[PDB]
Amino acid sequence: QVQLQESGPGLVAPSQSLSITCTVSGFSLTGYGVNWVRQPPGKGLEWLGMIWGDGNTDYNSALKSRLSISKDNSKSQVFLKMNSLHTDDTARYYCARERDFRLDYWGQGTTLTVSS
Amino acid sequence: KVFGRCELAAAMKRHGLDNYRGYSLGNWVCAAKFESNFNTQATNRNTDGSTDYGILQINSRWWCNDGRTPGSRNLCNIPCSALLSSDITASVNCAKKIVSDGNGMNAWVAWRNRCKGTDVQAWIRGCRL
Amino acid sequence: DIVLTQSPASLSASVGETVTITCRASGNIHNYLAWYQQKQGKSPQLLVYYTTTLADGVPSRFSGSGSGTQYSLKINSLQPEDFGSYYCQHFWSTPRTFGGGTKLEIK
Repeated sequence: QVQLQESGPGLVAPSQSLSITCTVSGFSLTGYGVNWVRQPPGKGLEWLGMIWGDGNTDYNSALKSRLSISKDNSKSQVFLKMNSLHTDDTARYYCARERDFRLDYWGQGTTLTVSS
Repeated sequence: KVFGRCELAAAMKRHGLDNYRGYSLGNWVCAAKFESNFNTQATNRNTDGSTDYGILQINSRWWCNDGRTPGSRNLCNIPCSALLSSDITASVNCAKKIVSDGNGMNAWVAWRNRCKGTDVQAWIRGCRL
Repeated sequence: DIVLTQSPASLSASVGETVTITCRASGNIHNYLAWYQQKQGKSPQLLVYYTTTLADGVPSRFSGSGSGTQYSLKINSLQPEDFGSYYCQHFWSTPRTFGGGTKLEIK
């Protein structure tokens, strides 16, 4: 069955860069896009970017220059890298599978806190 | 007849392919690009006596009858010659029979290999429909 | 970018009531709109895609509508398990954006 799970550092300082991993199973990364979405504490959903089955990427306009998304089809993993961390970046981060223009399966999410 | 991408998109939407079995219109336009490069008269003989006909390259062993393919099933109950027309009705009607569920577009190897997983919407943005 | 204006921010209702959540896009999204439901402490779950299509397993009490720039999610005869937050998201080109959310709570 389809499954996505995020793994991340938990707490990070501005002087650190951030990488979160999304391991998926039950489908091939070549046939589906994977979107990254975040939810700050008690706030609404924010779209970060995506990576198509073909490897092309698209990002949130305001965050493009701090974000980088890549994947390893063989390890069945997708990565989100962020730099220039702000405290506003504290949030729950999710990866979701995109099937023909709808996010049909989501991971449980991983919580990130941006310290001093 | 070689269609333009928007002209084809419009005719497909007009024939019920937009969101048919959950497939966005882009998928169908992308499949036609890679199967017949928008040509209504495209044909293609396979090693096996089977020949794929028209805009969606429908097979003569299983879907239409060209009367020269050994053991034709003709599941769309149509002669392969009609699939070669400027008017895509017959081709669309048979493709509808073929796609019985939300995975049936796998019936086109080109779509599975060249369209699935990519931005198929790109084929229709800017089109009037 | 195409921005979505979702309203109301919050809604109080009783089981059995019928409610309507709306999403208005700053530009024509051509029906590429989905709705998710998020329950307390869980991940968003898909309900409706391409404006009117129900995801598998979603009860028919949920129904979507809209064209061009105004879109609605109607919930007929609310059940106890329908309470939580609701989000619309568009899929017309990129970047994609989400509506601000609607908290649906017990009257």
